[PDB]
Amino acid sequence: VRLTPTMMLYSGRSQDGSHLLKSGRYLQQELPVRIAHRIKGFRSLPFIIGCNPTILHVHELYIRAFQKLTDFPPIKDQADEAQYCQLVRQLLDDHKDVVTLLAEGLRESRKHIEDEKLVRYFLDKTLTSRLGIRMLATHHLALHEDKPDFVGIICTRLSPKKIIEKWVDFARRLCEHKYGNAPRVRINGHVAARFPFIPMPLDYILPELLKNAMRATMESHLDTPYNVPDVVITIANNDVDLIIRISDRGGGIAHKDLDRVMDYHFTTAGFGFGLPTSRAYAEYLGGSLQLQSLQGIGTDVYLRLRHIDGREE
Ligand SMILES: Nc1ncnc2c1ncn2[C@@H]1O[C@H](COP(=O)(O)OP(=O)(O)OP(O)(O)=S)[C@@H](O)[C@H]1O
Ligand SMILES: [Cl-]
Ligand SMILES: [Cl-]
Ligand SMILES: [Cl-]
Ligand SMILES: [Cl-]
Ligand SMILES: [Cl-]
Ligand SMILES: [K+]
Ligand SMILES: [Mg+2]
Repeated sequence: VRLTPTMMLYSGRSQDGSHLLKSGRYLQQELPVRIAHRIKGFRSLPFIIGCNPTILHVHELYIRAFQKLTDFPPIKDQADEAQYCQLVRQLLDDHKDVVTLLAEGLRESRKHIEDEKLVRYFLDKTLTSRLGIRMLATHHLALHEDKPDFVGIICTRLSPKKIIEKWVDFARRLCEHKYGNAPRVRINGHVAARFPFIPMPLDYILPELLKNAMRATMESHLDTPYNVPDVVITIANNDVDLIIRISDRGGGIAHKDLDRVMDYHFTTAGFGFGLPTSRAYAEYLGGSLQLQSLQGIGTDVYLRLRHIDGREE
């Protein structure tokens, strides 16, 4: 039963299906509290901003969620838990565009309020807590299915190389679609490591970073699109954390942009959420995301995620 931070993912002791109820009760008496926290966040948001239409729309969904959830009777038996899963599925789907919506509604309205680092704390705080929720929720639902090397959304023997490769193809295509080509990606270091880990966070961060790296390479090699420098990913696996370094030769982050690439909405393009979102996720989970810019050569991005709750290897 691994946690992070005030949340916990249960290791299912199957049989009677008892865990299903233990987990469901937990989930059922967690989501609401947390949703409530988000409602306070909307309530304290600057008036000008909170007044924007889509910000209101999201604000409304959140209240609705709190209500539907609150109106759900306490889980007593399987049939309850089961219908709960139906509700959780629904909310999740209802809130699938929340991030886009926020990005949109907030883009204009933030250039109005007094405190600038204020919008950031809100986004940091809202997006992370959402990740936490969807994890907790997807995990519970997951405890119903039975995939191999998985207990909920917790993979028991995750391969960094494999998951890195999944998103490489994903991004390579996206890139190839836009430029007619994409950089090859070489992976080195602990390429055979396998350990318990939760792919979700990686499923959001890796593609964002690969996208950045690949776009950078192409926009900096407009004369030889058919031949661009490789992206090199290095996996470092130790007892404390998993470190994934993504090095490109795409010209780096200009000195003039360094202090901005981490701000929500900043972008030299694709609304500028990739980096600030990924950093929040990493830190939320107990890791970090750091940049090393070599202006004129390329960038090195270091993703660091902590291990389960043991010294994985
Ligand atoms: N590897 C990189 N090399 C060069 N510049 C980069 C790199 N990664 C990010 N940047 C710059 O930092 C800015 C912020 O990037 P992100 O926050 O990832 O947003 P974005 O890529 O503009 O848009 P999204 O992620 O698709 S919304 C980018 O617009 C680039 O100017
Ligand atoms: Cl929360
Ligand atoms: Cl309201
Ligand atoms: Cl009730
Ligand atoms: Cl792209
Ligand atoms: Cl090695
Ligand atoms: K940005
Ligand atoms: Mg990006």
